[PDB]
Amino acid sequence: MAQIIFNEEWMVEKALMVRTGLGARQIESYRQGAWIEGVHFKRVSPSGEKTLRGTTWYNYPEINKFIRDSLEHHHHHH
Repeated sequence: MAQIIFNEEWMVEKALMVRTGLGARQIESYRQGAWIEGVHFKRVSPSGEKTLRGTTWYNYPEINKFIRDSLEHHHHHH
């Protein structure tokens, strides 16, 4: 254990597509599948209480880990 460092690569929707190289349509399609709340992203509101205006921040390491599957082309479906 050298030092407890955290992956603070949290970024909003429009920022994420720029950092990863994806588009809004491809990300929303992923949110209908691979993007899981609590796992690959979380809900950050401009307050301490429960609001539906809570901005969603996505995890870059989690997403690059997912995309890695397509780069690591492997015949997964028979």
